[PDB]
Amino acid sequence: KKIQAYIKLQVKAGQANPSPPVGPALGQHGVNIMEFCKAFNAKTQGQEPGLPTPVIITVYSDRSFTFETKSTPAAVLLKKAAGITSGSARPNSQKVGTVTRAQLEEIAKTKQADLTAADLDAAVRTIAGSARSMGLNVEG
Amino acid sequence: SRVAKNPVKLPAGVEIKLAGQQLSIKGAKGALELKVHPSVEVIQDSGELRFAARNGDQQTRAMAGTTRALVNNMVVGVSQGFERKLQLVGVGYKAQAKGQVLSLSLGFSHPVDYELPAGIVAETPSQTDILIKGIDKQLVGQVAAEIRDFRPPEPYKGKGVRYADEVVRRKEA
Amino acid sequence: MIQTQSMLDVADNSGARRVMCIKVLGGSHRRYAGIGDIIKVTVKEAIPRGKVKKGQVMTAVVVRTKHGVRRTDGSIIRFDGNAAVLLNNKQEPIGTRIFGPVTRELRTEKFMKIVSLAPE
Amino acid sequence: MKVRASVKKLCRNCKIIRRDGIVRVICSAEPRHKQRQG
RNA sequence: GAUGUCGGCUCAUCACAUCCUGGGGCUGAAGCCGGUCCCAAGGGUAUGGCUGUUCGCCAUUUAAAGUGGUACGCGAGCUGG
RNA sequence: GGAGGUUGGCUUAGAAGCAGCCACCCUUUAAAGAAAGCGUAAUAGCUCACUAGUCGAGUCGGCCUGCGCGGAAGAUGUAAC
Repeated sequence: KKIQAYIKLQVKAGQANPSPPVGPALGQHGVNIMEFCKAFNAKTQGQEPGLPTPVIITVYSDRSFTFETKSTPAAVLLKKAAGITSGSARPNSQKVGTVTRAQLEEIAKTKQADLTAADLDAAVRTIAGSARSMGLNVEG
Repeated sequence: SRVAKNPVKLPAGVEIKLAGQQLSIKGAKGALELKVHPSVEVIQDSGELRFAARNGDQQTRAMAGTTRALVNNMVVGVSQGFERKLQLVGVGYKAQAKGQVLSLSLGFSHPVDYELPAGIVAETPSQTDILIKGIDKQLVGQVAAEIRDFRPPEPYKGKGVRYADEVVRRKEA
Repeated sequence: MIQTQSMLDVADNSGARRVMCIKVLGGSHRRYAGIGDIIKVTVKEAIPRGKVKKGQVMTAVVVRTKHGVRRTDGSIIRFDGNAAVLLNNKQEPIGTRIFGPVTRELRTEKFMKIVSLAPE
Repeated sequence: MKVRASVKKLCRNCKIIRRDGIVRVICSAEPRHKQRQG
C-alpha cells in the first residue's frame, strides 16, 4: 500500500493525539491518527517520553504499526546535551553553542547498539553525525 | 535487440493460408484475418514463423519489425478477445447497451446513440463501465477512442468518460 | 420618434413637456422607429416643476405616431402628433397617469404596466 | 503549443520527436512543456 | 517646347501582419467573463458635436465600429474650405 | 528495496527527500544522495541513484566533415528554373 521508508511523523511516545506538531501529515497515507496511539503505547519509557518523539513508522492497514527500535532518540536528546531547544537559523554554520565529542559519551551508553547500529562505537559515531542537523558541528 | 529476429510460435491449432503475398490466419473464436506485405521474406516452419528481409535499407529494416508485430497480433486475436475497460465518472452519467446500440447520458440536452461498426460487442456490467470485445487491436482501439471523445475528462472534477484506469491528471480549482 | 432630431412630446404626468430623439436603439443603424420601440431622448422643455429636469439623457418608448401602425389586414390606425413615454434605468415607466389613447399593439412581455394606466 | 525558433527539452520527461517534418516536443508530465516548431 | 499639390463627395479593387463571426494548444481557465499564441480573407466593418483638416478629444451606439497598398486610389468624375 | 540515527534545524498543519537559509555527515545495511525529480508547492506515493533476479549481444556521448532551410509574412495574376 504505502511502501517506502522515511515516513515522517513527530508526536509523543505513547501519545498520537497532538496533531499541531504534524497536522494533516498522515491524511493521504490513509490511516486516521487516533489508532496510531496503540502503536505509540507499545514503545514507551525509552523513547524520550513526555516530549514529542520522531519515529520511523511503517504503515499497515491491520490496526497496528511496527516501529524501529531506536531506543534512545537523538533528534531532541542531542539538543538537551548541547544546551539548546531551538537550533540556529542556518544549521552547522550559524552557531548558538555547539556540542563536542566529550559530551556525547554519556548519552550514547544506552544505544542498544544493534537496534539503531551494529556495534557500540559507531552508534557514538551515529550521534556524532546526528548532531549535524540543527546548528551542532562535529568538533571533537 | 530487434523484434524481427524473435519468432512467432503460433499456439493451439491456428491455420495459415499463405500465398507469399497475402498471409491468411484462420483459427477458432473468430477467424478471417489477413494482411499483405510489401516486400519481406516469410518462411513457414514447423510451428513458428521467421520474417527475413531483403535490401538492407532503412525501410526494409523497418518493415520486418512492423510486419512481425502485425502478424503476432492476428495470432493473439483468434486466441484471446481484445478488450478495453472504460469507466464513467460523474453524477447523472450512465450508459446502457441495447443490443448493437450504445446510448449514453452525459449531461447533454439530447442523448447520444453510438452504433458499433461490425462484429464487435460492447457489454455493460454496470451503469458506469464498458467492455468492448473484438478480434483486432486497431478496430477495438478505434471504437474505444471515439466513445471517449464525446466528453473527455477534466482537471477540476474529472467529470467525463475515462478508460483504463491510469489516464488522468488533476489540479485544484 | 421615427428619426434622430424628431421633436415629440410625452404622454405622461411626471415628465417634461417636449423631448427630442437623439438615437434609435436596436440594430447597427436602424433609421426609423415605429410604435413599440425604444429610443433615447434629451429633455428639451420642462414644466416649471415636475420630476425630470431640463437637459437630461433619458430613455423612452414610442406610443403614438402620425405615420400609423399596420395590422394583419389592410386596416391601419393613424393618429396625429407623436408621443413617447419615459422610462427608468430599468425599463419601467416613471409617471403615474398616461394621457390620451394608446394602441393595443404595444402590449407585450415588459409593457403590461403602461397598458394598465392607459385607458385606450 | 508554443511556437519558437529554438526548441529544447526542459525536464527529464521530454522526448523530442520529428513528426511529419517538424521538430515537436511532447511531455508525458506537465503540458506547459509542449513546444511546436523549431 | 507643363506629370494640376491637401481634405470632402461618388465609385471602388487587392494584401493578411484578423476588428467581428468559424475551428482550436496553454492558463496563476471553478461558472460567467478573459489573457496569450497557432489555423482561417467567405460576408460584414456607426450616426453626431468641435476644427480647413486627415488626426484627435468628447456624447451616444453596436456582433464589430480593422491596419495597410492602389501617382499618400479617384479634378478630359464633382467641390475649392 | 530504496537508508541507521532522524522530523535535518530555525521556521511553518506541514519546510520532513521537495517554505527561506541550509546540514551534503557518520552509519543498520546486497543499497541508499537525511535527495535527483515528480507527487497533496508541501504529508503519501511513484520513481531516479545505486544493489538481488529476468534477459543473453552489442551499447553510450562527444569531435571533425559532404549534401539537406526549420527559422521564412504583401499588396492586379501562377509570378526569384
